[PDB]
Amino acid sequence: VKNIILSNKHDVVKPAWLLECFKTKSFVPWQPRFMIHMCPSTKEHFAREYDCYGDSYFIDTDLNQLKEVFSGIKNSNEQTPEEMASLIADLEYRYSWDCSPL
Amino acid sequence: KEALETDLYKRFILVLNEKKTKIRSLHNKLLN
Amino acid sequence: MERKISRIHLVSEPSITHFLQVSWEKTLESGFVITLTDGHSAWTGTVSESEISQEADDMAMEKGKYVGELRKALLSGAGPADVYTFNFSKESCYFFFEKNLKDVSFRLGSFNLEKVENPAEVIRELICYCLDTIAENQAKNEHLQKENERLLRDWNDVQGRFEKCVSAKEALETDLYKRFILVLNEKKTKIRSLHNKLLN
Repeated sequence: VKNIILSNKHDVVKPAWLLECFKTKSFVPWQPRFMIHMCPSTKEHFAREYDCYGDSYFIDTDLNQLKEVFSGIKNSNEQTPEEMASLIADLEYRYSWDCSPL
Repeated sequence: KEALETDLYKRFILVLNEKKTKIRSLHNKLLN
Repeated sequence: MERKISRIHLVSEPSITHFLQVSWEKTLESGFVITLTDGHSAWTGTVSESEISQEADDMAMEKGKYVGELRKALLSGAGPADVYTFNFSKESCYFFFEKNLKDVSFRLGSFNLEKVENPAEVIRELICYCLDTIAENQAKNEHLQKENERLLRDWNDVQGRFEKCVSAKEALETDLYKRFILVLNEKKTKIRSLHNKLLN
């Protein structure tokens, strides 16, 4: 699988995709969740329809889907406590989130 | 609790910035 | 000036209990003043470091062990199985104490006490000291009880606050995702509108 991934000429799909296809007895479109690798053509196809992460631009998001999207993004340490707090406060103020109890 | 809140907010704001860049890129094509 | 009062039963007069008061400055090793009373007469004597050292040398053992035995005997620090016999010759005012062990006894120590012309003064001093220490201990116990009650109340309040906050944590955890979903859905609706306009 690693060798196939390194050679960017094929798409690597998790077995869950085939299991779901069998469950619904139909061809389900690809999603970033099922794709372990993306060929340049598939990468270009997903770039327009889908965000760089496992999130989409057209189809809405649900609780589970947002949880998976947040799982894909890994924690980063480019922020600072003070600036992070300022950004959080600005975000709450902009969208009127001052009614929260916490 | 503070760590969890900070992590969730950072993830959400990053996703929102990605959406905003997509919005700006799509709007840039209106003038064309 | 540490002091210790104990009750003993002399073999000569086992029907009554005598009171032995031992007062020392820093430690029993340096020396101590003992006073034996019975409510009517008192006998006061003193023991110095030289006497203790001589007694330890005569009994041929380390000073520490002798001091420990003296503490166990005079200060009423006896263990679960330790019998001490105190004899006092009033005519000669000779007070000695020994350790009983099965069928053998060891003459642990001996002193020559002398009568005091005013036993009433020493009796009154002893009673006053006892009352003073009783009052001090009662005050300390009351203060400790108050502190314990305050600590218990504060602990209960903090426990309740923690109980509320632990659930508030999960409440916020659940609320944040829903808020993010709503805002992202609005943004994606704007995206869809713009895409449809471009397609048109």
